[PDB]
Amino acid sequence: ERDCRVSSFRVKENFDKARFAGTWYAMAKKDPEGLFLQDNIVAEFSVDENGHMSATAKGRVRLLNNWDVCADMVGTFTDTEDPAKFKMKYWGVASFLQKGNDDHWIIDTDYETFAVQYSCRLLNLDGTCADSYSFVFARDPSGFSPEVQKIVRQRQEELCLARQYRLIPHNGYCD
Ligand SMILES: CC1=C(/C=C/C(C)=C/C=C/C(C)=C/CO)C(C)(C)CCC1
Repeated sequence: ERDCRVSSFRVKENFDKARFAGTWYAMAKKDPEGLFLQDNIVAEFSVDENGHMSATAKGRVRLLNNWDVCADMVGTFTDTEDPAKFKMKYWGVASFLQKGNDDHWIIDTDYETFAVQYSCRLLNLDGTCADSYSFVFARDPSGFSPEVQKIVRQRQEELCLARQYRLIPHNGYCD
C-alpha cells in the first residue's frame, strides 16, 4: 500500500524561503541514529538579499560523556532544482559539536503556523529511508489547533513516520 520510497514524498509546492524566515520552535521530532538535539530546540531562519537561506538553532544535547550542553548550531542551505529541497551544511559554534551535510526538505508549511521538515541520511536499497529525522515546528510554542494537528499527522504518515515522534520540552536551559 503506502509508498515509503523517499523519492515519492511530496514536498511543499512553490516553497517561499523569505516567508519561511523567522523563529520556529521545535515541538516534536523523530530522531536519527546517533547524537541529536534533545530538547529546548528553537531555530531562527534567515534569507539574505541574494536569496540564500541559512539558520541558527539552539538546543540541549547530551555529548558522548553525558554532559547536557546547549548547542549553538549554524546551517547554510544550498538550493536545488526542487525549491522545497535543500542541502544543509551545518556546524556548531563549539568545535566539538557535530558537523555535516544533510538533506533538508520542507514537507509542508503554512509559513505562519506550522512546518514539517524531513531529512533522510541514508537510503535503503528499496528506496525507503534507513536513517531519517524530522522536526515539527511551530510559530507559536503553544500546542497547535486540532485542525493543524490533523494535517501534521497526515504529513507524518506521508513520510512513513506516523507514531514515531516525541514531544520536545521548552524549559529554559538554553541561550
Ligand atoms: C543546523 C540546523 C538544524 C539541524 C541541527 C542538527 C542536525 C544538530 C545536531 C547537533 C548535534 C548532534 C550536536 C552534538 O554534537 C535544523 C534541522 C534543526 C534546522 C535549523 C538549522
